[PDB]
Amino acid sequence: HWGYGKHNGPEHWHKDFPIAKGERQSPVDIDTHTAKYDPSLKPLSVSYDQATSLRILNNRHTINVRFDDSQDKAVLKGGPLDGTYRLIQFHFHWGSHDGQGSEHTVDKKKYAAELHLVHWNTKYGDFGKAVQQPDGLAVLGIFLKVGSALPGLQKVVDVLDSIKTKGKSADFTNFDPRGLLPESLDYWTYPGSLTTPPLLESVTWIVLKEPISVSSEQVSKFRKLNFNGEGEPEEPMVDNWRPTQPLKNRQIKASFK
Ligand SMILES: [Zn+2]
Repeated sequence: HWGYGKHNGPEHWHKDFPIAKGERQSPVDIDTHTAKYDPSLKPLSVSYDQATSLRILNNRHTINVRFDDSQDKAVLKGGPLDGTYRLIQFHFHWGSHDGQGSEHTVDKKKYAAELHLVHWNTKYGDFGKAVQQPDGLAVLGIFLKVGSALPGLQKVVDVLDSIKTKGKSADFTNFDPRGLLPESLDYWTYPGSLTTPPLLESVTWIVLKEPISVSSEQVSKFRKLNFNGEGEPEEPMVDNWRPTQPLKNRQIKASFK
């Protein structure tokens, strides 16, 4: 099974998922000098006040917080998007040390971690239909930068010990994801893919320019998660990021002048 090891990591994925070498792959390097302000982008609308978190899960690849997506309780709209995208889940990618971890880079700089809030196009009816379509998904990407602790994250770090090994999950109600947004919604956007298998080219990426701040101590708790299941050889869940892929014939737009 795919993973982030020497034998099953990003360099291997193409053998089971040949779209790994496709024309709209993610993540990418964002070159801030050449991404152009686009005036046709509408205002971005992140509306998460009625979000209903359900459960948190270690799936052997990351930790993910799943939400009730039965109605428009948490949606992303505007910016490059047409129509309404419902929030389904958020997860993270992070490194074995604070100098790497993010999937997107900005002028080749890596952050300590990246948060991905995953939304699907309500016109396709559910996540599983949506993920098969070019305009099916929208992922809001937010960098984590080492500094002051973020209170908004502390409820996640606090439960990590209960989901240390793969397959483990826990109740995770009343978590408000607005606590994971920076002040600014300035963003870059480009058409891309899922950054994990099956690497489907169904994602409009919206990557916020402003990182949220997390402490060294908070990121370290992520590093005590495990890829392995209970009682197998330990394998710390670190460096669960895919390297940047070639932009090819795509445009990164900026939302801001
Ligand atoms: Zn898997």
